[PDB]
Amino acid sequence: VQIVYKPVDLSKVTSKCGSLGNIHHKPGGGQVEVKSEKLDFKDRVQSKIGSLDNITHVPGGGNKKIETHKLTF
Amino acid sequence: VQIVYKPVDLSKVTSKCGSLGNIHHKPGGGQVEVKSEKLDFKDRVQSKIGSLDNITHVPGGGNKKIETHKLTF
Amino acid sequence: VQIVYKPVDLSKVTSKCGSLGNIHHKPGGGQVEVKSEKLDFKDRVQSKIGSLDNITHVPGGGNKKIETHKLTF
Amino acid sequence: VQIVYKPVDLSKVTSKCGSLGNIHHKPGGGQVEVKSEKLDFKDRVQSKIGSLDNITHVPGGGNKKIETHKLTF
Amino acid sequence: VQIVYKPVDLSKVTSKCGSLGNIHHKPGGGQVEVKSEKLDFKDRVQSKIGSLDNITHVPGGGNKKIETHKLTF
Amino acid sequence: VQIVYKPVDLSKVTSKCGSLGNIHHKPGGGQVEVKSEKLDFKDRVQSKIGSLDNITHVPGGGNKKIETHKLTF
Amino acid sequence: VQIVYKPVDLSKVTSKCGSLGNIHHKPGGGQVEVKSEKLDFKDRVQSKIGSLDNITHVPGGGNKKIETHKLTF
Amino acid sequence: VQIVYKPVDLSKVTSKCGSLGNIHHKPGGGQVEVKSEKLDFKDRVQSKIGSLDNITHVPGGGNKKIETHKLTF
Amino acid sequence: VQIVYKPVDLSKVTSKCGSLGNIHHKPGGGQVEVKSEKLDFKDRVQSKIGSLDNITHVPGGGNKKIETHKLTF
Amino acid sequence: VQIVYKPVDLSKVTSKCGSLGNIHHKPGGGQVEVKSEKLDFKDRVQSKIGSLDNITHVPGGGNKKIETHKLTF
Amino acid sequence: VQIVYKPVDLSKVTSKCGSLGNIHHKPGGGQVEVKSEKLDFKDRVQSKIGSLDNITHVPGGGNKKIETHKLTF
Amino acid sequence: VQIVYKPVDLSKVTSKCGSLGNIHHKPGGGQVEVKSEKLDFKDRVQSKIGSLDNITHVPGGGNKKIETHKLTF
Amino acid sequence: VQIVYKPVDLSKVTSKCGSLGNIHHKPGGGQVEVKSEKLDFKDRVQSKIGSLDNITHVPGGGNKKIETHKLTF
Amino acid sequence: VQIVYKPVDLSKVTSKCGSLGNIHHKPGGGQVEVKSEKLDFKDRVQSKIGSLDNITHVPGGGNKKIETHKLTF
Amino acid sequence: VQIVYKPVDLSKVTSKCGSLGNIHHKPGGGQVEVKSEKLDFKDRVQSKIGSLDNITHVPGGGNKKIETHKLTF
Amino acid sequence: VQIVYKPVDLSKVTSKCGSLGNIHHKPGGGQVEVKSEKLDFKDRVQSKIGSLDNITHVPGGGNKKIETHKLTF
Amino acid sequence: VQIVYKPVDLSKVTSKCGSLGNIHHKPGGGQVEVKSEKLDFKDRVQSKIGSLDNITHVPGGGNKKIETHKLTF
Amino acid sequence: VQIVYKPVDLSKVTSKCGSLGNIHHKPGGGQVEVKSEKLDFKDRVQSKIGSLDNITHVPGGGNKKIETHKLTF
Amino acid sequence: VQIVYKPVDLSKVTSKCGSLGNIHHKPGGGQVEVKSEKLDFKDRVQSKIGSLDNITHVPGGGNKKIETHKLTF
Amino acid sequence: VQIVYKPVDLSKVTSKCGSLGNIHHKPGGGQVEVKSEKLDFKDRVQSKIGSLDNITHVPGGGNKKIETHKLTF
Amino acid sequence: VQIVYKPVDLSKVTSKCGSLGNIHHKPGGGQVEVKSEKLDFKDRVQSKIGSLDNITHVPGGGNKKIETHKLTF
Amino acid sequence: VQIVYKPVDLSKVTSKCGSLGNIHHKPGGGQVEVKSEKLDFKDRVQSKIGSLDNITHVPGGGNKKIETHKLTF
Amino acid sequence: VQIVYKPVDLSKVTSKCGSLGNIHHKPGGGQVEVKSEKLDFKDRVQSKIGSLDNITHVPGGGNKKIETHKLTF
Ligand SMILES: FCCC1CCN(c2ccn3c(n2)nc2ccccc23)CC1
Ligand SMILES: FCCC1CCN(c2ccn3c(n2)nc2ccccc23)CC1
Ligand SMILES: FCCC1CCN(c2ccn3c(n2)nc2ccccc23)CC1
Ligand SMILES: FCCC1CCN(c2ccn3c(n2)nc2ccccc23)CC1
Ligand SMILES: FCCC1CCN(c2ccn3c(n2)nc2ccccc23)CC1
Ligand SMILES: FCCC1CCN(c2ccn3c(n2)nc2ccccc23)CC1
Ligand SMILES: FCCC1CCN(c2ccn3c(n2)nc2ccccc23)CC1
Ligand SMILES: FCCC1CCN(c2ccn3c(n2)nc2ccccc23)CC1
Ligand SMILES: FCCC1CCN(c2ccn3c(n2)nc2ccccc23)CC1
Ligand SMILES: FCCC1CCN(c2ccn3c(n2)nc2ccccc23)CC1
Ligand SMILES: FCCC1CCN(c2ccn3c(n2)nc2ccccc23)CC1
Ligand SMILES: FCCC1CCN(c2ccn3c(n2)nc2ccccc23)CC1
Ligand SMILES: FCCC1CCN(c2ccn3c(n2)nc2ccccc23)CC1
Ligand SMILES: FCCC1CCN(c2ccn3c(n2)nc2ccccc23)CC1
Ligand SMILES: FCCC1CCN(c2ccn3c(n2)nc2ccccc23)CC1
Ligand SMILES: FCCC1CCN(c2ccn3c(n2)nc2ccccc23)CC1
Repeated sequence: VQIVYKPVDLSKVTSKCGSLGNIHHKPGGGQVEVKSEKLDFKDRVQSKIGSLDNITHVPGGGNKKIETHKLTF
Repeated sequence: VQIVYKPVDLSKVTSKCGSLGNIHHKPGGGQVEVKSEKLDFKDRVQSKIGSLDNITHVPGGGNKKIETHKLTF
Repeated sequence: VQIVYKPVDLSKVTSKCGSLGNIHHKPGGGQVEVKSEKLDFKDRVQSKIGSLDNITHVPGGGNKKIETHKLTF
Repeated sequence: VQIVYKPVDLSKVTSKCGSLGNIHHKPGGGQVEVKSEKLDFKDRVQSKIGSLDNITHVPGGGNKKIETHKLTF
Repeated sequence: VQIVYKPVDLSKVTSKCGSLGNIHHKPGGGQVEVKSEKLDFKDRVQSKIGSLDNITHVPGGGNKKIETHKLTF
Repeated sequence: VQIVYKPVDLSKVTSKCGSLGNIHHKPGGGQVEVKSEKLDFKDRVQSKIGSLDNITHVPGGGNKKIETHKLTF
Repeated sequence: VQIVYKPVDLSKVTSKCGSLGNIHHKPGGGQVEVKSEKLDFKDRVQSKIGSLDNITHVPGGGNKKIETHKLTF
Repeated sequence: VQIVYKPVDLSKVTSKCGSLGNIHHKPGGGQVEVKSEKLDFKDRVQSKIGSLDNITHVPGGGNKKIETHKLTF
Repeated sequence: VQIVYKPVDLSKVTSKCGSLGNIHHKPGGGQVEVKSEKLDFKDRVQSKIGSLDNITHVPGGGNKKIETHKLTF
Repeated sequence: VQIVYKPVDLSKVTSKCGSLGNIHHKPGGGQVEVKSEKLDFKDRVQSKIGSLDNITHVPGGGNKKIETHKLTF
Repeated sequence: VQIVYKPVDLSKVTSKCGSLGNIHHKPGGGQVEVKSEKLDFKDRVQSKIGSLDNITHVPGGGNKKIETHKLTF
Repeated sequence: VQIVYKPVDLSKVTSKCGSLGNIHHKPGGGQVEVKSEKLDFKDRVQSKIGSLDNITHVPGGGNKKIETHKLTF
Repeated sequence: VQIVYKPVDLSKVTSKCGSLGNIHHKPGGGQVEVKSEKLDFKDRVQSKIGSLDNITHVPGGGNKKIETHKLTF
Repeated sequence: VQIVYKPVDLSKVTSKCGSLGNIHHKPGGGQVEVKSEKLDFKDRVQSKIGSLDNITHVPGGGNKKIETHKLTF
Repeated sequence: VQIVYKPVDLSKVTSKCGSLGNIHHKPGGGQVEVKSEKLDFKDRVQSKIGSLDNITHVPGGGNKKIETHKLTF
Repeated sequence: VQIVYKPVDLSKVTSKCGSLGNIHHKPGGGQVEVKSEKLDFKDRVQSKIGSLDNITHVPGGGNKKIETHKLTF
Repeated sequence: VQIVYKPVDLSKVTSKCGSLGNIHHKPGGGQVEVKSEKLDFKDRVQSKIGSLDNITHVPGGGNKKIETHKLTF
Repeated sequence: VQIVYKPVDLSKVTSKCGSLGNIHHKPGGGQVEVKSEKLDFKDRVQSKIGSLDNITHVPGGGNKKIETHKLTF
Repeated sequence: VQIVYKPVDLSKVTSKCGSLGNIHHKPGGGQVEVKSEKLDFKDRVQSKIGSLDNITHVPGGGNKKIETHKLTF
Repeated sequence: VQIVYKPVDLSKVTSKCGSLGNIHHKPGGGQVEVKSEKLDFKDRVQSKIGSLDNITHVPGGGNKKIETHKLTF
Repeated sequence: VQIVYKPVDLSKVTSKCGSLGNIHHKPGGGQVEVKSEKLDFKDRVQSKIGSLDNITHVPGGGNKKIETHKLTF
Repeated sequence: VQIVYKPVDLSKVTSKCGSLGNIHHKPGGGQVEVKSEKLDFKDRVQSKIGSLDNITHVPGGGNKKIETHKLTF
Repeated sequence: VQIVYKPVDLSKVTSKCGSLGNIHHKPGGGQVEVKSEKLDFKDRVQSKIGSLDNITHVPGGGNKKIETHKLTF
């Protein structure tokens, strides 16, 4: 039995910008209320219970390249 | 038995912009109310219970290239 | 038995823009109410129970290229 | 037995724009009410129970190219 | 037995625009009410129970090219 | 036995526009009420129970090209 | 046995427009009421129970080209 | 039995920007309230119960390249 | 039995920027309240109960390259 | 039995910036209150109960390269 | 049985910056209150109960390269 | 000259009801448009130009008694 | 000259009700548009230009008694 | 000359109710637009230009008694 | 000349209620827009230009008694 | 000349209630926009330009008695 | 000339209530925008330009008695 | 000439209540924006330009008695 | 000439309450922005330009009695 | 000429309360911004420009009695 | 000429309370920004420019009695 | 000419309280910024420019009695 | 000419309290910044420029009685 695995990749994820500019993020605070009694979490459970979050993500150049090579017998 | 795997990729995910400009995000805070009794989470469960979230994602250049190579016997 | 797998790809996902401009996002906060008793989640379940979320996604250049190569015996 | 797999692709998903312009998103907050008793989720179930969400997606250049190569024996 | 698979593709999904212009989205918040007792979800079920959502998708250049190559024995 | 599969495609899905213009979307919020008791969903069921949604999709250049190549033995 | 499959396609789905213009969408919110008791969904069933939705789809250039190549033995 | 695994990658995730500009993040503090009785967490569970968080992520140049090579016998 | 594992990688995750600029982060302090009785955490559980956190991450040049090589017998 | 493991990597995670600029972080102190009775932590549990934290991370040049080589018999 | 393990790495995590600039961090002191009764910690548990912490991390040049080589029999 | 004015009134405007009951008012929002150029109002003029009004007047007991006594010389 | 004015009134405007009941007012928001150029109001003029108003007046007991006594020489 | 003015009034505007009940007012927000150029108001003019108002007046006991005594020479 | 003015009033504006009950006022926020150029107000003019107001007036016992005694020579 | 002014008043504006009850006021925030150029106000003019106001007036016992005695020569 | 002014008043504005109850006021924050150029106010002018105000007036016992005695020669 | 002024008043503005109860006021912060150029105020002008105010006035016993005695020659 | 002024007043503004109760005021901080150029105030002008104020006025017993006696020659 | 001024007042502004109770005032800090150029104040002008103020006025017994006696020749 | 001025006052502004109770004032610090150029104040002008003030006024017994006696010739 | 001025006052501003109780004032420090250029103050002008002040005024017994006697010729 | 001035006052401003109790004042330090260039103060001007002050005024018995007697010729 013979196996060959030679994937070739040559990619350019380019990102050119002159100038983003004046970005404003002025949220008004709200109100959040959560009421529970019992929590039982197991086996890779990620939770977010009760949140008032503000994020201003302004990256000059945003590029994500994902490659998942796999091989099984 | 013989196997060959030589996928060739040559791609340019280009992104050109002169200038984004004046971006404004001025939300007014609302109200959220959640009421529960029991929670039972298992086996890769991700939850978001109660949220008032504001996000201003302004990346100059947004490009995501996903490649999933697989091979099984 | 002989197998050959040589897919060739050469693609340019171009994106040219002069200037986005003045983008405004001024939402008025509403009201959300959720009432439950019992939750039982399992086996790759993602939930969003109760949310008042505002997002302003303004990426200069948006391009996503997905390739899923597979091969099984 | 002999197998050959040489798909050739050469595509340009072009996107040219001079300037988007003045985009405004001014929603008025409404009201949402959800009432349940029991939830039982399993086996790749994604839910959204109770939401008042506003999104302003303004990407300069929007282009998604999907290719799903498969081969089975 | 002999098999050959050489599909050739050469396509240009062009998109040219001078300027989008002044786009306005000013919805008035309504009211939504959902009342249930029991939920039982399984095996690739995605639900949206109770929503008041506003989206302003204004991408300069919108082009999606889908190719699904398959081959089975 | 011999098999040949060489489909050739060369297509240009062009889209030219000078300027979209002033687009306005000013809906008045209505009222929605849904009342149920039991839900039992299985095997690739996607539902939308209770919604008051407004969308303003204004892409400069809208072009989708779908190709589904298949081959079975 | 011999098989040949060489379909040739060369098509231009052109779309030229000078300027769309002033498009207005001003709906008045109505009222919707749905009343049920039991729901049992299975095997690729997609439902929309209770909706008051407004959409303003104004793409400069709308062109969709679908090709379904098939071959079976 | 023979196995070969020589994947070649040569990719440039470029990110060019002239100047980001004046970015402002002025959120108004809201209110969050969470009430529970018992918590039972196990086996890779990460939770966030009660949060009012503001983040201003402005990286000049944002590029993440992920490669997951795997091989099993 | 013979095994070879020679993956070659040559990638440049470049990030060029002229000058970020004047970045301001002026949040207004809110209020957070969490009330529980018993906590039982085990087996790789990370929690964040009660937080009012502000972060201004402004790295000139942000680039993360992840490679996970694996091999099992 | 023979095994070879010679992965070659040659990557440059470059980060060039002219000058970050005037970065300001002026948060207003909020209020946090957490109330519990009993805590029982075990087996790699990291918690953060009650926090009002401000961080201004401004590194000139941010680049993290992670490589996880593994091999098992 | 023979085993070879010769991974070669040659990477330059460069970070160039002209001058960071005037960075200001002027937080306003808030208030934090935590109330508990009993704590029981064991087996690699790190906790942070009650904190009002301010950090200004401004390193000229931030670059972390992690390599985890492993080999087991 | 002699004048006498002694009007005697003794009236009971009774209103008895056991229970009104379940009264529902669920109008569907219409559309109104008024276009004018000049308005000139004087000397006890009350106007209502442009209205979409809903009123649910349910008074338990409705009784109005009007008496206009007058006398002139 | 002699004048006498002795009007006697003895009236009971009674209103008895056991219980009003469940009154519901669920209007759907419409749309109103008014366009004018010049307004000139004088001398006891009350106007209402542009209104979308909902009122639910449910007074237990509604009784108004008006008496206008006058006398002139 | 002689004048006498002795009006006698003895009235009971009674209002009895057992219990109003469950009153609900759930309007859906509409849209109002008013456009003018010049306004000139004088001499006891009260105006309401542009309004979306909701009122729920539920007074237990509503009774207004008006008496206007006048006398002139 | 002789004048006498002895109006006698003896009135009981009674208001009895057992219990109002559960009153709910859940309006959905609409949208209001007013556009003018010049305003000239004089001589007892009260205006309300642009309003989205919600009022829930629930007074236990509502009774207003107005008496306007006048006398002139 | 002789003048007499002896108006006698003896009135009881009673208001009895057992218990108001559970009153809820949950409005959803809308949006208001007013645009003017010049304002000229004089001589007892009270204005309200631009308002989104919510009031919950629940006085146990509401009774206003107005008496305007006047006399002129 | 002789003048007499002896108005007698004996009034009881009573207000009895057992218990108001659970009153809730949970408004959702909206958005207000006012734009003007010049303001010229004189001679007893009170204005309110731009307001988002919430008031919960719950006085146990509300009674206002106004008497305006006047006399002129 | 003779003048007499002996107005007699004997009034009891009573207010009895057993217990107000649980009153809650949880508004969600909105957003207000006012833009002007010149202000010219004179001669008893009180203004409120730009306000987001919340008031919870809960006085046990609210009673205001106003008497304005006047006399002129 | 003779003048007499002997107004007699005997009034009891009573206020009785058993116990107010649990009053809560939990507003969510909004956002206010005011922009002007010139201010010119004179002659008894009181202004409030820019305010985000919260007040919880809970006086046990609220009673204000105003008497304005006047006399002129 | 003779003048007499003997106004008699005998009033009891009583205020009785058993116990106020648990009063809570937990506002969330918002954001205020005021921008002006020139201020010119004269002749009894009191201003408040820029304020984020919280007051909890809880006086046991609130009673203000104002009397303004005047007399002029 | 003769003048007499003998106003008699005998008033008891009583205030009785059993016990105020547990009063809490926990505001969250906001943010205030004021920007001006020139200030010119004269002739009894009191100003407050820029303030974030919290006051908890809890006086057991609050009673203010104001009397302004005046007399002029 | 004769003048008499004998105003008699006999008033008891009583204030009785059993015990105030547990009063807490826990504000969270905010942020204040004021920017000016020139200040010119004259003729009884009191100003407060820039303040973050907390006051807890809890006087057992608060009573202020003001009397302003005046007399002029 | 004769003048008499014999105002008699006999007032008791009483203040009785059993015990104030546990009063706590725990403010969190904020931040204040004031920036000016020139100050010119004259003629009874008192200013407070830049202050972060905390005061806990708890006087057992607070009573201020002000009397301003005046007389002029
Ligand atoms: F289960 C706990 C972890 C989950 C929930 C929290 N995360 C996110 C991530 C992104 N978004 C988001 N939430 N809400 C969003 C609203 C609009 C746009 C993007 C949004 C991470 C995943
Ligand atoms: F089942 C939970 C996940 C589902 C439901 C939520 N998602 C979406 C995505 C898109 N849209 C949407 N909802 N509503 C829409 C209305 C108009 C236009 C687009 C819309 C993701 C899929
Ligand atoms: F089952 C849960 C996931 C489903 C339902 C939600 N999604 C969508 C997507 C698009 N639209 C939509 N809903 N409603 C629409 C109305 C008009 C136009 C487009 C619309 C995603 C699929
Ligand atoms: F369990 C006790 C040890 C834990 C908790 C404390 N640590 C940290 C570390 C980083 N961050 C953080 N906390 N909070 C953050 C908020 C924003 C951004 C970064 C933040 C170390 C890990
Ligand atoms: F000119 C400005 C003042 C006018 C117009 C507004 N008012 C009203 C009052 C009552 N109704 C009404 N409008 N429309 C109605 C429709 C049905 C039933 C009753 C209605 C007060 C008087
Ligand atoms: F000119 C400015 C003042 C006018 C107009 C506004 N007012 C009102 C009052 C009552 N109603 C009303 N408008 N519209 C209504 C619709 C149905 C029922 C009652 C209604 C007060 C008078
Ligand atoms: F000109 C500025 C002052 C005017 C207009 C505003 N006021 C009101 C008062 C009452 N209502 C009202 N408006 N609209 C209403 C709709 C339905 C029912 C009652 C209504 C006070 C008078
Ligand atoms: F001109 C500036 C002063 C005017 C306008 C503002 N005021 C009010 C008062 C009462 N209402 C009202 N507006 N709108 C209303 C809608 C429904 C019911 C009652 C209403 C006070 C008078
Ligand atoms: F001109 C500046 C002063 C005016 C306007 C502000 N005031 C008010 C007072 C009462 N209300 C009101 N506005 N709007 C209202 C809506 C519904 C019910 C009552 C309302 C005081 C008078
Ligand atoms: F011109 C500057 C002074 C004016 C305006 C501010 N004041 C008020 C007073 C009361 N209310 C109000 N505004 N808005 C309100 C809304 C609903 C109910 C009551 C309301 C005092 C008078
Ligand atoms: F011109 C500067 C002085 C004016 C404006 C500020 N004042 C007030 C007073 C009371 N209220 C108010 N504003 N807004 C309110 C909203 C609802 C209820 C009551 C309200 C005092 C008078
Ligand atoms: F011009 C500078 C002096 C003026 C403005 C500041 N003052 C006040 C006083 C009372 N209130 C208020 N403002 N805003 C309020 C909102 C709701 C209720 C009461 C309110 C004192 C008078
Ligand atoms: F011009 C500088 C002096 C003025 C302004 C400052 N003062 C006040 C006084 C009282 N309040 C207030 N401001 N704001 C308030 C908000 C709600 C309730 C009461 C309020 C004193 C007078
Ligand atoms: F011009 C400089 C002197 C002025 C301003 C400062 N003073 C005050 C006094 C009282 N308050 C206040 N400010 N702000 C307040 C907010 C709520 C309640 C009461 C308040 C004294 C007068
Ligand atoms: F101009 C310089 C002298 C002025 C300003 C400083 N003083 C004060 C006095 C009282 N208060 C105050 N400031 N701010 C306050 C906030 C809330 C309550 C009371 C307050 C004395 C007068
Ligand atoms: F101009 C320099 C002298 C002035 C300013 C300083 N003084 C004060 C006095 C009292 N207070 C105050 N400042 N700030 C306060 C805040 C809250 C309550 C009371 C306060 C004395 C007068």
